[PDB]
Amino acid sequence: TNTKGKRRGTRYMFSRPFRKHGVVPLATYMRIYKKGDIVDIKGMGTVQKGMPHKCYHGKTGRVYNVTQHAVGIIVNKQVKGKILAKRINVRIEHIKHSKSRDSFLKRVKENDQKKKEAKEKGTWVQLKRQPAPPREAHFVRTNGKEPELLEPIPYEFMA
Amino acid sequence: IRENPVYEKKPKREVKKKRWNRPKMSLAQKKDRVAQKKASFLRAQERA
Amino acid sequence: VDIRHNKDRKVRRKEPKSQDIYLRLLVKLYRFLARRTNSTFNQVVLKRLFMSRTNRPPLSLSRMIRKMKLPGRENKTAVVVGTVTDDVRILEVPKLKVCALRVSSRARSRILKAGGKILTFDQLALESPKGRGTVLLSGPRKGREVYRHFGKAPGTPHSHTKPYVRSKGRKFERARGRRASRGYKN
Amino acid sequence: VPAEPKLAFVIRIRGINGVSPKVRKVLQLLRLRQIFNGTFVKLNKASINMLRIVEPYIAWGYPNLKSVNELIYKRGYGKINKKRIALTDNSLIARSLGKFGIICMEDLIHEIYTVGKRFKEANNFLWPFKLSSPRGGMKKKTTHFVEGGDAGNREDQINRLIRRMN
RNA sequence: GUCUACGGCCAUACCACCCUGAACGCGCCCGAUCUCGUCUGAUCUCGGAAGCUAAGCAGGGUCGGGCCUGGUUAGUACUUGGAUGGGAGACCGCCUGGGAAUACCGGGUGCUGUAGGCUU
RNA sequence: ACCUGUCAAACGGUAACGCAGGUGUCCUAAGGCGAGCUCAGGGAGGACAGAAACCUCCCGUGGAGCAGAAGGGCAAAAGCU
RNA sequence: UUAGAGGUCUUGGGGCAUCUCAACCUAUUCUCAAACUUUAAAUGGGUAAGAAGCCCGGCUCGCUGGCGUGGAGCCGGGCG
RNA sequence: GGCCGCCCCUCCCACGGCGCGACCGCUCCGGGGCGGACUGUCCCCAGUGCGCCCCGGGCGUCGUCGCGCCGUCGGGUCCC
Repeated sequence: TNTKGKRRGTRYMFSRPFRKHGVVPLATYMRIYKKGDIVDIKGMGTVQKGMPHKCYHGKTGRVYNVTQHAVGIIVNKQVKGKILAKRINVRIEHIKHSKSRDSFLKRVKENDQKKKEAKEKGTWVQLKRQPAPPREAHFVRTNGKEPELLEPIPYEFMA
Repeated sequence: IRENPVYEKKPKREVKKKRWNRPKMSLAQKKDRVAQKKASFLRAQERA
Repeated sequence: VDIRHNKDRKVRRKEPKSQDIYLRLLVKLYRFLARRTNSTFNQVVLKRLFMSRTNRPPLSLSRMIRKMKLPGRENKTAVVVGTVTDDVRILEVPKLKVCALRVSSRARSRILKAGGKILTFDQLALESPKGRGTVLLSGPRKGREVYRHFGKAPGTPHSHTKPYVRSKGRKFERARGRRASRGYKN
Repeated sequence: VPAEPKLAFVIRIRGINGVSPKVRKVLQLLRLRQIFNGTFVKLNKASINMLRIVEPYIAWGYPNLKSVNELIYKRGYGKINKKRIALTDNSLIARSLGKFGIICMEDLIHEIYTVGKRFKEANNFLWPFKLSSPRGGMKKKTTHFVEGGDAGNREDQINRLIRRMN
């Protein structure tokens, strides 16, 4: 069997990207994480403190605690047929804000304002998303130009 | 300093915009320069 | 075809496991009421008549007084599918109209001495066939000893569940696993 | 170029032995739990990608007005109080679907065919059709239609198959 | 049109060499009494203001290297799903969907935030 | 009983007396903090001096070092004083 | 890890003022990697797709603090 | 009573086609005068783009606006 070491098989997942080694950019320390917001966990090998375990790399959870340098996260982990909400402490360098939540919060805003505009204008507007409908009927003009006739090419044995 | 520390900003003066630096050459200029440098080399080697 | 059958049969009581003929007559009465009346009160009472004794815990007199003193509950009938027991920690009993399957002798004396009325479920049907003006009460269902032993195992970190212990003392399951000085304490 | 069709009829053509877990899940979302069961499916990018998962297990296409008529009239049943009830009177449709404006078998046929608002309710009301075996046989159940088989999207040929199974 | 102090993103910003730099500034520069530190006032620290844009720095240039971006490579390589397809095998073709990477060929060569100057 | 890379099929997990290896220690500093420096290597020079002594300038993205194996990480660093 | 080519400091060698080889450098070229990689799929894994939401008004704090700061908590109201 | 059945007609709308103008955006295969850079034909030379500046041409999916004309088992409880 193989070892139970904590960083076994993290040769590439905790390595820095090509020509992106060196000093950690300072805006990562300036990002502000409040209680209740959703963060992506991505371990950085430049900082060895507060490092998430490899099973949480690529996982997304929400902040439940804020400390001086770290953040507590409630992250779902699948364990042999059951999913449990783990609580892990990760330093700030290994997390970033999740853009999926930001997109949804924007859509709530444009929905509420479109309701207010619709009520004030006495109209009805579509607010639910819809899957890509079947393409509508349309005309295609030839512009007096015949379609080009394609034909399979003969076989040639190259080098 | 203790009696009057407030700073009065120097009043902005409108001035004529005069370029003190060279603007970047365009693609046409760069390509033309190679064309005449090539032609001069051919002409000079033909004369000699 | 392409279905599962392990949950087809719902496990619930459709009749009392009891052979008590008097309970069987009330089940006959409230089976008719649940069918021919749109009242959901008669449906709830019918279910509780089927239920076992552990699912019909005794209702203390003090708790019924607590729940019948809440605002808007005046001149309503307290309905208990179960036993009404006496609480000696209550010293003043107001007037209550209580319907129950069983009432202990001391509880019945205290309720009647206060000016209240005790009804059976056949008199409740005659007075309120729909269940109007009633407060449907229940005893604490998890208020018995077996539930102190249930749940997360005692030898598991954040568990406060009672172990099954033959006798209580310093020498009975207190050393290793319950103490940092003896192995560990989770 | 006509508008690409909005309605599909999907027939399960395979049995329930040795089905992969993902294909099994999609088939019960389409309510095709039995072989030669059929249903109408509204076509959009969400549903089409579902039909691509179960392609070897289904034979689907674009029904015409006669197909939707014969299916609903001859073996069309309703899901009334979780029961499979034959559509013998218009009262059964009106009691379950009349709040949406569907009160007769003609409204339900118009609702399915000219798919629009309330297609979800009208189609879910219909019990999944229990079609017979195709009279005349099949070509090859294990191969796609464009290879001389049975599976996949036979776009307009589905009506030939419906005439033989209904 | 530019600079300075502090920065954000960290080469479209780097590297090599050439040209130009008004005014403020930034420097090079002069000196060692004090503060401070050295084998050495070279560096560091301090006190300056005779000279200079030679250097740093800024802008531009190069059929420049690199970098960024796009074509091509190519519906190629690979790949989800399918068949009582082929082939002795090695492997290959088709149906249903996804779909790259060199060489090669083009275009570009920092944007910007706060505060304070010059272009009078 | 443990650790590194791979196996391992780009989340995690994954076997064989599979492959390549390491461990039962070592350190009052090689723990902690601050300051100041830049390493391997190469080119060109300088009395004895030469392929290798020490001095000086230049180039140097780390190709050195960070005690133990390996992987990751690191430059007015985590390296040296 | 294969082969030619163009230059030269050569603590290099050989045949003989030397001249060819070897060495080094530069620009090319053939072939490769489970324990190599700038690049990089398909199929994967995580999260989200609202009433436990959104938007107004107020109160509490011993935490934080240039501040009417910030953060959290609590009490009302409106919006399907 | 209404509609459809054949003839001058009649209005609006939809789809398609054909032209005519106006407006807008990109472009030069373009012209004319104002400043910067380029060339081993550089003084008499020869080019290269850039700002205002109005004429000329093209494209815009065949842009927007209208105007006409042609087609429809077209639509208007089959318009009047």
